[PDB]
Amino acid sequence: QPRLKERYRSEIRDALRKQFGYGNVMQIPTVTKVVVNMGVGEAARDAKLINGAVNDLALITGQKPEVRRARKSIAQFKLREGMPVGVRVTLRGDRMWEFLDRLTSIALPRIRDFRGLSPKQFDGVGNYTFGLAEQAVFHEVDVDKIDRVRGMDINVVTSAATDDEGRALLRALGFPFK
Amino acid sequence: GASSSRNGRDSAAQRLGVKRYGGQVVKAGEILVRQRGTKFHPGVNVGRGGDDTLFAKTAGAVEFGIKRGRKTVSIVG
Amino acid sequence: LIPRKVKHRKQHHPRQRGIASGGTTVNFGDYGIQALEHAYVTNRQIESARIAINRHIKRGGKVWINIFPDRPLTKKPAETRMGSGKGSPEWWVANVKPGRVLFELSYPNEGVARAALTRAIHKLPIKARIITRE
Amino acid sequence: SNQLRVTVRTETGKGASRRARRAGKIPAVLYGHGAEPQHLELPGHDYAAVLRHSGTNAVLTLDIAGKEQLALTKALHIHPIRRTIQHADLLVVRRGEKVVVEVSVVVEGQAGPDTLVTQETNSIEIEAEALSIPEQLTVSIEGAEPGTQLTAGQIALPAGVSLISDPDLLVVNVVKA
Amino acid sequence: MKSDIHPAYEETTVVCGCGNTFQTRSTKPGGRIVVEVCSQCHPFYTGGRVARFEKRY
Amino acid sequence: SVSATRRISRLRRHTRLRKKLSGTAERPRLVVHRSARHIHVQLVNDLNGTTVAAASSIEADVRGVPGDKKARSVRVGQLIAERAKAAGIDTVVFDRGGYTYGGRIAALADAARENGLSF
RNA sequence: UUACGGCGGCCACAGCGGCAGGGAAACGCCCGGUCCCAUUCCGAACCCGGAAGCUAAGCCUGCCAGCGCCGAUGAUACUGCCCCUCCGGGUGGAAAAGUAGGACACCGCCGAACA
RNA sequence: UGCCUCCUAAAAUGUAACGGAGGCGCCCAAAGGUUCCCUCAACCUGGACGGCAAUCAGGUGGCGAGUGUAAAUGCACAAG
RNA sequence: GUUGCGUGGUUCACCGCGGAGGUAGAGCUACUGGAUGGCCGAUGGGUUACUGACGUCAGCCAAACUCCGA
Ligand SMILES: [Mg+2]
Ligand SMILES: [Mg+2]
Ligand SMILES: [Mg+2]
Ligand SMILES: [Mg+2]
Ligand SMILES: [Mg+2]
Ligand SMILES: [Mg+2]
Ligand SMILES: [Mg+2]
Ligand SMILES: [Mg+2]
Ligand SMILES: [Mg+2]
Ligand SMILES: [Mg+2]
Ligand SMILES: [Mg+2]
Ligand SMILES: [Mg+2]
Ligand SMILES: [Mg+2]
Ligand SMILES: [Mg+2]
Ligand SMILES: [Mg+2]
Ligand SMILES: [Mg+2]
Ligand SMILES: [Mg+2]
Ligand SMILES: [Mg+2]
Ligand SMILES: [Mg+2]
Ligand SMILES: [Mg+2]
Ligand SMILES: [Mg+2]
Ligand SMILES: [Mg+2]
Ligand SMILES: [Zn+2]
Repeated sequence: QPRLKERYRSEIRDALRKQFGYGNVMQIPTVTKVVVNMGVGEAARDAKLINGAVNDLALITGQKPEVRRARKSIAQFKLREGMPVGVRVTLRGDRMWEFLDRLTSIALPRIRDFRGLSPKQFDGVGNYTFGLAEQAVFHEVDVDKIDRVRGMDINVVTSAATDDEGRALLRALGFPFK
Repeated sequence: GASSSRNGRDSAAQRLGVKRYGGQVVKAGEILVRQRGTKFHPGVNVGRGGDDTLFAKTAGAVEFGIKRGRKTVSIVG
Repeated sequence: LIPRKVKHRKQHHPRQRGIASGGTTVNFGDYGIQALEHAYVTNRQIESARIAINRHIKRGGKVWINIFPDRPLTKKPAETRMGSGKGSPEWWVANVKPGRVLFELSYPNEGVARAALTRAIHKLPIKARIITRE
Repeated sequence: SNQLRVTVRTETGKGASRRARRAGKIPAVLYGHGAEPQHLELPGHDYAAVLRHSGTNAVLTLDIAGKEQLALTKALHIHPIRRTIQHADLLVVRRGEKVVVEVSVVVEGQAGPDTLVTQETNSIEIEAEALSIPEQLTVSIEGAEPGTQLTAGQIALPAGVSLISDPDLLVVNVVKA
Repeated sequence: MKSDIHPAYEETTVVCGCGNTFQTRSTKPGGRIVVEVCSQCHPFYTGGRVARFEKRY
Repeated sequence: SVSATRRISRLRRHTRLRKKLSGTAERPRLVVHRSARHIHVQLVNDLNGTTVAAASSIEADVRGVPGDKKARSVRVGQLIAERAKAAGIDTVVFDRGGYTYGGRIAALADAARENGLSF
C-alpha cells in the first residue's frame, strides 16, 4: 500500500466533493497514468540510445521502457523512417503512486534554482505536462555511470473533466504551483 | 515536322465484365463476373477466384443483390 | 485572361450544342448582355469588350465578367502536312451557348449603361441582346 | 383582389404541355397541406399581369371549376431565351400561416464622399402570415462613409414579420473609389 | 515479459537531514537512499532608487 | 469510457470472425456470451435466425455448483451438450463471441466435446 | 405485457448531436493479481479470482428537425422511332437539381421478469 | 514496332489515326502461408532541448492516409 | 456465297418478366482540378491604402471530375 494512495482516498477523495459539488462518487477525479519519455533525437546519428535513455528510465521509474520508432522521414532532421528516436515508459497502479510520491518529495525540489511549476500547463482536459532538464533530479541514477545529460517530459493523465478541476487534484496531491 | 514520339501505345482490351446476367441458369464452374478488384462480391454458392473472377460453385440461377452497401452475386440452387 | 494551370494541356473541342442551363440570368449587377447563339469567345475578344465598357462610363459603376477562358485550342505549325501529332495550344476559349449571361454592369444612368453594353456586343462574334434584372 | 379563373387539366405530359402553350395557357400544379396535388391550367396573360403588379408573392383567388381557393406562388419556371413563364408552382394558404417568402430589398441613400455602393443580396427570406406579405421592405443609407456595411440584421421589418434567413446576410456594402 | 527483464525493485527507506523519514519502494541498492533536501525543508514550500539616495544622506 | 471501448472492440472482434463462420441447420453455431459473473450460450442456426438450444449460468442448477467461475463453465457446457442432442444435433461450430479462446470459454468448449458434440 | 439481457435480419426514413429519467434478475463500470494466461514498456487492455461501492459513464427509455439522410407530383434537359430543308413538330420513354413533405426506424428467434 | 493501365470508345463486349497521357523487360526467403490483434492522414490544445514538421499526452477525425512499383478497378469488414 | 448430308424452329420480330451499366443530360461544401464577385483575414510588403493563405456567402466549368443519372 503506497502512502500517497492511502492519503488520496482519506482526505483528497472527500475534499473534492466539497469544492466541486459532485452528485456521485464515481465522478471524483483520479490520476490514471504517468507517462515519462526521453525523446532522444540525437540517436538518429550514432545510434546510441541503449545505455543512454533505456538504462536510466529503468532506474528512475522501475520498469524497462519501450523504444519508439520514427513514423515519417524528415530530411532536415537527418531522420529516416523506422529509426529509434524515442524511449517511453508508462506507469500504472502502485508503481505510479510510488513514482509521484518519490517525484514530489525528494526529486522535484532538486531542480536547480527551482521556483515552482506553472499552473497553466494543462491542455484543456486536466492533464498536466512539465519537462525535466537533467537526470540528476533523481538519486536513483548516478552522475558517474551515465553518458551525456538529457531531459524528459512527464505527463500526468487524470480522470478530470476540466483544467481547474485537474489543477485542484494535483494541488491536493502535492504539486507545487506558482 | 515533329512527331508523337511520346504517345502511340496501348495494351490489349481484357474482355472484362458480367458474363452471366440475372435469372440465367448456369452450371457448376461457370464464370459469372470477370473484373479487376471486387466491383462485385461473392455470395452464397459463389467463390472469388485468383484474379477476382467470381465463378459458380453450384448449378442454379444467377441473382444479384446488396449486402451492406456492397453488391454481391449469388446462386439459388 | 489566362488560367495558371490546367490538368490537361490538349483537349477536344467543347461542343456547341444545347441551351445554357446555368448562368442564364443577371446575378451580380443590374444590366446584362445575354448570348443568343453558340460561339467560341476567346480571351482577346473579352478584353476588347471589357475596355469598351470601361471607356464609355470612365468612372463610377462596376463591371462583372462571369465568363472565363479556360478551354485551350491547338494549332499546327504553319505550312505542315496532316497528321504527325496534335498541335501545340494557341488560343484560350470559353464555350458560350444561347442564354448565357456574359457581362454584367451596374451604372446609375440607364442610357449610358445600355449604350456601354451595345459597344461590347459589336466586339463579340455573336448576336446578343441586353437584359435587365427582370 | 386577384380574381384568377383556372381550369383543371385533362391530359398531362410533354405533348399536352406544348399544346396548352399554343392556346396561350400556362400549366401549373396546386399542392398544399397534405393533399393530393391538383393539375390545372392558367389563363396566361391574366396570370402574367397579376404578377407584373402586386409583386411575385401576390395572393391569388382561384376558380377551380366553380370552387374558390387561395394560393401563393411558390415557384416559376422561366424559359431562358423567350423569358416567358413555362410552369407555376402554387401552394394553398388559409388566412395566416407562417409560410416563408423572399421579398425584395430596395436601397435608399446618397454616397456623398468617394464611395461606391454595392448590393449583394436582392431579397431576404422572411416569414410572415399568409395574407399580409409586404410588397417590399426598404433599407436606407445616411451618407455612409466607405466602411460600415448594412446587413440583414438591422433591417426594417414590420410586426409579425420575422427574419429567418441569417442575421449576417450582407445586403449593402460600401467601399472606396 | 514481467519476468527478469525489469530492474530489481524492493522496499527503500528515505531520510532527510531535516529529520524527515518515510518508506517507499525504489531501485536504490540496499534501500538506504539519503537526501539533503526534501518536501519539508525546501524553500518555496514554506518561504527603490529613491530609497538608495535617502540611505546615503 | 472503458466500457464503451470494450463493447465496440469486442463486437468488432466478433464481426471479424463472423466473416468466415456461419452456422446452419445440420451444423448450428455455438455462440458464447461471457460476462464477469455469468456466461451464456446458444445455438443460433443462421439461415432464419432461430435459436434451437440455449443454456446459461443464471439458472438454479448452475447457480448451486461449487467452485470458481471455471467450474460453473463446465456445468453449463454439459447442459447445452444434451439440449442439443435432445434436439437432434451432433456437430456444431464454435463461436468465440469476440473473446480469446482459453480460460472459461475453453472450459465450456471442452465440456461440450466430451458429452457428445463433435467440433 | 415489459424505461429487460442476448443473437440475427437490415445497413442512415435506421446516423450524429442535444435534453431528461431509469437499475428486480441481467448488462456494466468496479475491487484484487495467489493460479492458466497477457503487455515490442504497463494486470490499461487480454486472462483469472472476487461482490465493499455505484447508475456517474456505456447500455436502455422518452422527447427534440438542430447537422446529416430519404423525397414525390408537375415541369424541364436529354432521347428511341417518325414526319420535316433548316427551324421545329408528332408518338413512346424520361432525369439531375429544387419544392410539397417524410423521418429521432422496423421485423424475427431464444432467455428473464410477467402470463 | 512486343507487353501492361487510362481516355478517345457513342452506359454490355469490341473499335482506327505519325490521336491524348503514362509505365514494363523487375523486386521480396518475406513484401509468401496461416493464426490472432490493431486503425489512418490532417487539424487543435499542452510539453526540457525541439523549429511548419522527430518522440510524448489528451481531444477531434469514416477515410482526405496507406498499398514494393504506372494507371484503372478495389480495399477501413480491411486487401492498410 | 453456293451445294451435299444431317438436325428441326433452336433464328428472327413483337409483348411481358428477370438482369448488369455510367454515355446524353445534370451536379459539385460529393472527390480531383479550373475559376467570378463579395466578406473575413494567415503571412509576405512598405511602421500598415500592397500581396489577401485557410475559411465563408452567392453565381459557374471539365474526354482522361462524379454524390447522381436516362
Ligand atoms: Mg485497356
Ligand atoms: Mg496469382
Ligand atoms: Mg450547370
Ligand atoms: Mg439489479
Ligand atoms: Mg486491475
Ligand atoms: Mg444518468
Ligand atoms: Mg417525375
Ligand atoms: Mg431529385
Ligand atoms: Mg455502345
Ligand atoms: Mg464498352
Ligand atoms: Mg516506353
Ligand atoms: Mg509473414
Ligand atoms: Mg505486382
Ligand atoms: Mg494486412
Ligand atoms: Mg424481348
Ligand atoms: Mg427490361
Ligand atoms: Mg437500365
Ligand atoms: Mg469514364
Ligand atoms: Mg456533358
Ligand atoms: Mg474546387
Ligand atoms: Mg474568394
Ligand atoms: Mg461524365
Ligand atoms: Zn527535509
